[PDB]
Amino acid sequence: PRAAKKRRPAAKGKNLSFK
Amino acid sequence: ARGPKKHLKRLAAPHHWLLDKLSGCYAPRPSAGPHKLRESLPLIVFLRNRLKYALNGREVKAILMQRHVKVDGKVRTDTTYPAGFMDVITLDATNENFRLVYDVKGRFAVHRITDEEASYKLGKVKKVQLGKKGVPYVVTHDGRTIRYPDPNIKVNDTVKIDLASGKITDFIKFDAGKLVYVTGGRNLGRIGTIVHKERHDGGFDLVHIKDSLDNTFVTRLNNVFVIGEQGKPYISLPKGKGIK
Amino acid sequence: AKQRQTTKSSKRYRYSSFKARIDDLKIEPARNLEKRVHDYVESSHFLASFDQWKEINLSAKFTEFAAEIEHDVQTLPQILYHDKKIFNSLVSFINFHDEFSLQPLLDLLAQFCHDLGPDFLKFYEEAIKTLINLLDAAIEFESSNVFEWGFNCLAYIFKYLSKFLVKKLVLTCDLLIP
Amino acid sequence: PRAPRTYSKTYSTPKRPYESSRLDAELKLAGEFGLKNKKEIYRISFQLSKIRRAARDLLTRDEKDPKRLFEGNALIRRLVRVGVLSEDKKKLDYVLALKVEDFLERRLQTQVYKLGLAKSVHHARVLITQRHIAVGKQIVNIPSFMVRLDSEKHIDFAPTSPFGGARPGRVARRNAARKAE
Amino acid sequence: ENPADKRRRLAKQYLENLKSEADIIASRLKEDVAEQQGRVFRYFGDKLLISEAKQSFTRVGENNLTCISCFQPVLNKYTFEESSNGDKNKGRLFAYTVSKDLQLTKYDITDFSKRPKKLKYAKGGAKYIPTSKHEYENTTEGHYDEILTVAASPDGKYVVTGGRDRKLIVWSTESLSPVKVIPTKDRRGEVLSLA
Amino acid sequence: AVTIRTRKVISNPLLARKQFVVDVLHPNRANVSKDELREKLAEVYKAEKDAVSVFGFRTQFGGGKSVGFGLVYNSVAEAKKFEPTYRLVRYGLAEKVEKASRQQRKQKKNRDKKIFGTGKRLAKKVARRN
RNA sequence: GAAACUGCGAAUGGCUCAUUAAAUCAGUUAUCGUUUAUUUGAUAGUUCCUUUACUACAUGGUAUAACUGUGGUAAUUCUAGAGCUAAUACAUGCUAAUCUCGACCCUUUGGAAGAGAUGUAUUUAUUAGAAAUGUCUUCGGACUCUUUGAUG
Ligand SMILES: [Mg+2]
Ligand SMILES: [Mg+2]
Ligand SMILES: [Mg+2]
Ligand SMILES: [Mg+2]
Ligand SMILES: [Mg+2]
Ligand SMILES: [Mg+2]
Repeated sequence: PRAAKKRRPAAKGKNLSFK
Repeated sequence: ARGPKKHLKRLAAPHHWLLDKLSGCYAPRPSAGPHKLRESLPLIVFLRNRLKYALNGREVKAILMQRHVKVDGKVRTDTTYPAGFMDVITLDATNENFRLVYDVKGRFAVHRITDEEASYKLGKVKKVQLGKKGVPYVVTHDGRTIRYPDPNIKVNDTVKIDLASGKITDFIKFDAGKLVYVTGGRNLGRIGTIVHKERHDGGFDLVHIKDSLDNTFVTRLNNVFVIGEQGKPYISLPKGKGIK
Repeated sequence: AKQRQTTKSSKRYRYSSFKARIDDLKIEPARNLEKRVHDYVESSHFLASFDQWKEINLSAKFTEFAAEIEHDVQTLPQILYHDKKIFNSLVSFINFHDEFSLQPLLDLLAQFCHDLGPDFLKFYEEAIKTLINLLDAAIEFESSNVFEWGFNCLAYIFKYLSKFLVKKLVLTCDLLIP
Repeated sequence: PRAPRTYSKTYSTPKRPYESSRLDAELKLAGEFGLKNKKEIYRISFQLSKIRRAARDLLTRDEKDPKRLFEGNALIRRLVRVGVLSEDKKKLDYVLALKVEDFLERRLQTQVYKLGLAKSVHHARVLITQRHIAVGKQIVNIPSFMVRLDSEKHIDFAPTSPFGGARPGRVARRNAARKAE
Repeated sequence: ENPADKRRRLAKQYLENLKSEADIIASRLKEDVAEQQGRVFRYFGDKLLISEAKQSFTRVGENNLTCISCFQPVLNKYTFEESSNGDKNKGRLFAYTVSKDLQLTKYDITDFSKRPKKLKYAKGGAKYIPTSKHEYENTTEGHYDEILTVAASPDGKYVVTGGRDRKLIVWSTESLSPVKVIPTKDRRGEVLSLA
Repeated sequence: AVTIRTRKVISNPLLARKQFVVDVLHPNRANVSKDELREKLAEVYKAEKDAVSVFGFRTQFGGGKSVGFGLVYNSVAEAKKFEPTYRLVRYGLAEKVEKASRQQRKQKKNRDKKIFGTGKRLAKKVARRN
């Protein structure tokens, strides 16, 4: 039997800037 | 000492846990349970140093007290519960199911499995005997006592145990050509087919194993775990398929 | 029983029975003053909450639900054009009564009504019926969190459809008689 | 108690420190590369001795031996990467042909001097220790820094340096202020 | 008339426009978000007619024109407003050019049949050479060395230029008036391309 | 300007949070206060500032960059439930508990050990005796 | 929720190297030579058996602390006398079943007149623990026999 398939990451990086 | 010990030094801890030597002075001492101390992975190490879901011991305790962790279909709240080989760890909240199988390096690997595969486990038959009132039973490597077994089941065979009911669904005899996983010694983690079982009366039996890559090696019978027929293992295998 | 937990212990963690949680629970979403993800929107309320729930919840059912409807909720016109299929999938998955996935689905159902209020009216009868079955289903598996999500979803729908339901308040009452 | 943290001496005193030829050698090397004391020369000599002894042991071993192939390939790769050994002398024999001057020439002080950012090796050291030189995006304040082949082209004035486009140092603006008053 | 309804109205009107233009509606919505998925979704190469192309050349007094940047308003699907800076600039295509003559020029290219039409320009010169001679003080309004590059802001509110004068000047689109100067603060920090 | 980037974002429904590595680039500035980062990660993830915690900021050698760890809880109540007490005190979500030093508490513990029972009987006995 | 009873722990941890010269210790064996709190997995319907003159819709002080109150000693993590009151402390003690065959009917989802059997724990003695190659049949199946397991 095959192993469970890996799940692509749910969360990703994110960015901003201020000042 | 005047009694059982209750502390474990980090340097004295098993190597394969891969514990930082400078983090502290003590390592988690596995509590009594299904698996021996040296061949077990306490839940704290698995949750913190492998999955990284918790950053410190208190967080692991908080996770466990929420009853989010199940071991072999049963909820465990002990931080140092000794999970071990062919143990199924379920985290419903993350929808994650893991089976503890050593890698080629010789360490427990984070191996994800499906629910259907997680519904069962495999146990090496360590002993077969008649209990009280003449009820036969089998004791497996994980300390499970299963009554009314199949008569054909003998020592060193492998029984497929359904976690929900704790009964024997099927079994695999120990014989040449069967697929085998090594659970001890320097060859720990390798996978290969049996070739011959050298039997020495009054001594340790030796088993010759042949890998898919045509290499051969000899290992004591105690480190042998039958997992299925060649090319048709009954459990999903980790990456590398126990090669090298 | 005679006396409630009026005096609180120094413990940080305390056991609370299911009945105990239910008694304290009160359905009034406006009273809550925690920041709401849907308050900040770029395209629609549904997409704003839908993106958030993808990153928090990892349940088997919600992940499957997201995959089906991910392509059809990228833009508000896409949601309006595909409103029928979105509602059916939301009702279909809520029917499974999987506690691990109810919270995102129920939240999205309310926000779905937020995006297309007047057009949700044709969905109004089926949404209430699905919630009623879920709440009736909720009795057998005790989880105060499920009740809070379900009724808050019901309250949100009333908030968004306040104008239309008020005109036929008796009809809304008739559904909730059971 | 906590497990020990290992440590090791990075240099070793030479066999006969008072050899006149050795004293002249140390004098010449320090003069060329602006070294602070004999400890640096001893350090480089010790590292070179280790490298050459390992190369000797590998050469003694038979060709096509797994240990020889693996370890010699690793050593050649490292020596090429640090730049001491060139791309066209990738053999252990040329490792045995290495000298202290090669390792000295890879020091960040000498590289800063050569590239023209400084007018002398001592000026290069002074610039380094005052936080003016950056190897890529990182400020390096250590003359004994060993520069790799790729990092060689990225040596430059640090953005924060007064020479690198920041505001003038305290002395400059102090003088400007008093002149203004 | 809460903001949610306003989006609904614009979306409703937008859908009506697609229906008037026209499966097709379902497909057309997908291409709107195809940009988010970084893959080719504009297969029109075989549809192009190179042979019938109407070619033209417009002479410019500047010597050695170095770069050109074009601004095109685009309708925002999320909010349904054009990228145009102002109502007057609704659907007006602009092109900005810079040259080694230290002159920045803008043209109107909205009418494809007609040639580009100059609107405004700004020229630099020796007047703008910095006196300080310090890199952080190179904050003069105009250019004093060869301008190499120019780029138009997607919002249509700003145009930015840079060159061998180691400066990045950002100008107001309508009037080519400088609003900020950002020195690169390096001796050889000569701007070579902007994107 | 000053930039923040979150990397290695791991969702942790077990503790009901999101854990990530925060990289802050702050040219021409000493460093960035924790409260500002909490405000701004809160704005980013669309959660309350009370639900955001940050720690372990170390400025890279030479300045201009800092790296640390950050947590964003699904709800403020969850953060109050799972966060360490000391971190809650840092952010003002919890009040510092005032207690005597360890030596004083231990001495009091020993003194109370010496006495058996409530001790009021001992008090009245000594009062009568003297 | 103070105090006290009860349960658990306090035999782990830490420190030092006095004694110790086949001793300790290292490697390697055995327990078919024995104890094992705890963890983990299994595991216990005994229906009846004359004073039924009968508590199990639940038994006693065969009992005390904490507590109230009277005291001794210069003094201690000292305690006496009297009075109270609890248990997962102590000591007692119960409540129309299941399984073999089964005649007779009936020919199955069958009913059952009746002949029978009934926990553990300790000690000892004894005992067990090793040419049916046919017939018919619906062609399936039935007819007689088997009957402990493990280790060298
Ligand atoms: Mg043996
Ligand atoms: Mg500086
Ligand atoms: Mg002697
Ligand atoms: Mg001996
Ligand atoms: Mg215990
Ligand atoms: Mg008494």
